[PDB]
Amino acid sequence: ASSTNLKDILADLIPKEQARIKTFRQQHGNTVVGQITVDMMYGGMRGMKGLVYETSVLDPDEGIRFRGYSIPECQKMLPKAKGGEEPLPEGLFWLLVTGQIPTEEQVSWLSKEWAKRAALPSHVVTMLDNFPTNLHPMSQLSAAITALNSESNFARAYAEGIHRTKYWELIYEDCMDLIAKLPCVAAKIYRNLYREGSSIGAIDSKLDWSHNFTNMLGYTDAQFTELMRLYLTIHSDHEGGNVSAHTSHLVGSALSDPYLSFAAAMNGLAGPLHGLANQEVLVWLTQLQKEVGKDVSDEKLRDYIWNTLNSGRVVPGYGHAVLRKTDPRYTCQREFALKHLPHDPMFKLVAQLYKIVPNVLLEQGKAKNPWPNVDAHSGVLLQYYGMTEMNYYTVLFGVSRALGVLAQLIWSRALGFPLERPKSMSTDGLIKLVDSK
Amino acid sequence: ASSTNLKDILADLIPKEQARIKTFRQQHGNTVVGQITVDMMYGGMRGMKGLVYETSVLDPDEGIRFRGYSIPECQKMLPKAKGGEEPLPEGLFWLLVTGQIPTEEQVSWLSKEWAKRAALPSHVVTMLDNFPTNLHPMSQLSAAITALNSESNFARAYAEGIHRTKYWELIYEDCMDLIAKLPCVAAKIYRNLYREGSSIGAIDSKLDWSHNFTNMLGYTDAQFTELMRLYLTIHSDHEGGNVSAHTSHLVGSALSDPYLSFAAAMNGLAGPLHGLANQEVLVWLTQLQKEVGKDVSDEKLRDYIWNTLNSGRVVPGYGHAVLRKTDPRYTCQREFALKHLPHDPMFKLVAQLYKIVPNVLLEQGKAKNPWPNVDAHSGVLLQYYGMTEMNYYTVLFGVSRALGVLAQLIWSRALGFPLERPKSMSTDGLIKLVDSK
Ligand SMILES: [Cl-]
Ligand SMILES: [Cl-]
Repeated sequence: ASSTNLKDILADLIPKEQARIKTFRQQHGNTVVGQITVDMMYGGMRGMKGLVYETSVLDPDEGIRFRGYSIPECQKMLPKAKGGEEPLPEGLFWLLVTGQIPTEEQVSWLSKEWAKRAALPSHVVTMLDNFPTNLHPMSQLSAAITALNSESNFARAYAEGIHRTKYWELIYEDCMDLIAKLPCVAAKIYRNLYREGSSIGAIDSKLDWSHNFTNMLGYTDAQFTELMRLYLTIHSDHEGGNVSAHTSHLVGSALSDPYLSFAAAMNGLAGPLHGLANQEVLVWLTQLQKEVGKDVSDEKLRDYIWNTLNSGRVVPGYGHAVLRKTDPRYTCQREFALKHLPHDPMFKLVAQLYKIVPNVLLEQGKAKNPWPNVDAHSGVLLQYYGMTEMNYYTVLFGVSRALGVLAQLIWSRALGFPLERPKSMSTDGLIKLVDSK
Repeated sequence: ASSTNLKDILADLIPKEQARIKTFRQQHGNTVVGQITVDMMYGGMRGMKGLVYETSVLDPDEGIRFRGYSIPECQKMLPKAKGGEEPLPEGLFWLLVTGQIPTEEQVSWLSKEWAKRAALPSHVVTMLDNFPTNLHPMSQLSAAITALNSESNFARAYAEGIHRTKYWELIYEDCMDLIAKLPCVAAKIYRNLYREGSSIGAIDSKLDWSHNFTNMLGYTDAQFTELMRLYLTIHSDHEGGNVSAHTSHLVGSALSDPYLSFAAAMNGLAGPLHGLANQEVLVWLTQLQKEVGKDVSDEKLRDYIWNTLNSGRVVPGYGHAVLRKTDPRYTCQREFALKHLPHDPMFKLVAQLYKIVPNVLLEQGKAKNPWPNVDAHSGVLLQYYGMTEMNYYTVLFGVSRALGVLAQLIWSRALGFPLERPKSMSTDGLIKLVDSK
């Protein structure tokens, strides 16, 4: 079929993957991987191996891996814009879908595809323009994505009857269309809330996805576009157990189309326990710089931190239960800042905390692995380029996370994963059960 | 505090329930209730005891129970409208929230409360009126519910900081407000799609929820209002493992407010594997009546069915894996039809299938428990009163299911249930794992 066509490459991979899972399940489907306890059921399935998600896996020693590749390896190998040095999100998506590193010519193809499919129907433009400024940007995003399901071709084809084995084909189309549209929707929200409802302008079919997005947002700094490339790539996926991904997976399994699956996933991302870490850190940093001042000594910063731990408070963005070192997504952003904004005062604070915090967390003993995550670094970077509207920052996370959750959604359907339908129990039934047990 | 105030009654129950779970978990939290196998992970958690959901439990011998009470018992004991004989959904909600059967005076209070809170902001009315007729009614519903989260008082209070132990209080308020609003939203959708965008009119504060809903829909038959009461009560809840309920539970656990949780749940309900059983049956019945005609003999119907099973097809609405008898939600609707529309031709067919199908399924041996479910009866009833717009039927299911999923959501938050966050694995990691295992 095609070297550069993603869909031809996918069609060739899928049957070989079906056959490999079938023979694995034939010898080991009955193999016990864990026990369920009462505490796990009350505890939000904490520590329960419950689903198969193919695109990304956490390595406790190396950080999140994308189809086997660590972040450093991705930065190295994935194609960059011309004149750029940050990896294009297009190439990340290719890798997640195929397991393979795309050539420059495959990535260039994918940029064009996304530009060609980027169109919004008039009812969605009209809806966005009529929303009030007190409707949160993530609610605006989800509702507009729900309203685009009028454009789903899977929804249409399923109603006309199609064979199970062919679902993935139209799923693939709808996912490609949704990704293409996302930056248009997100930029209309940004401009309507924060730039007096000015026009997002036109798509340029020779640019990459991120560049079209930053144009439509109204930004002109070439290095902001480089930041956006990096940012969208590194927030793209993080296993399937997080609420945004699991929500897409669960709604997807009912054969709701990608529009509906993704909007549902954005409603979970909007939750304060999933979507707000970047903002929480930036607010704390802001408070901190006010308290201690602009050229604080290492000693005086260390005191502040100790005073804070010995007050039952925590340092946001620091500490993990599993990963044994600094998140490499934190390190990526560090290096960017060292090249492009090393003299910024809020970055200097973020760098100074990186020097000092980890050791203070050890003196306290408590926190197991006292290293920072991706959210400890992202706000100060956005802020520097003038993207200061913190309520909006979860929208960017969402546009990124689409790449991961939709790449998986194609494979959930290719492999014929069934409806997700665990069994619930009430407190009374558990009590009855452990007494008969 | 109050006899008739639901919130005072709830406040008194919650600490006693907290203490009972804490002491149960203290002696049995480590008690193993199941094993996880490879097949369960590929199989959408099939047969995995994974969450605690308090409001409803399936009895394999008696059907779904609401806080311990079977459906027959509910019909008996729950208050009816004056002059009516079908249970008010208000009393069902009371039972789900409290575990207790409300008095007539408590139900009357709850009717008034819901009328008092029923208001839509102008941006939502404007949004609904501008949607095109090709946007599916469930997409319209979800997007309008997402857009109402501007009215969430939990969202507001959480941002201002509130104590964990007090979440349930504002959750309760938002749930009460959402239930109050649901019929307004749903009736605007109905009228805009199917009655030329005519007005839904005003709420009457002396009527019950269902009566206000059927008024706003444009219906005037007193027996349609009785049907609506029954329908909304019996579709209200069915454990937590179904996609709509589990989706609300999962999004909820991130501390997304009820608006966002419920809209996400409607995106899962809209999936063809969850939300379309009523319609599938009615379409099949329609085809059947055309094939065999209006006064078909028992013999000729039996032949048709056999010809259909011996052709690798199935009879929709019949057969269960667990419940060992006819769904009592099917039986409820049967009796209604016997009193109010026993001479309707499509009901006669539905009754004739009930006489004949179960035995033909046994001759085939195959289907384990050859009895009908709630979805085998609901369409012909809607159809009879002139509610013929099949795309809309999932909206009614949604308005009903709110009662169940929101009653639980209050208790998820009262009891401090954490984030839901199972662990995912890729095919490669499972392979690696069973080889080290
Ligand atoms: Cl995440
Ligand atoms: Cl259900």
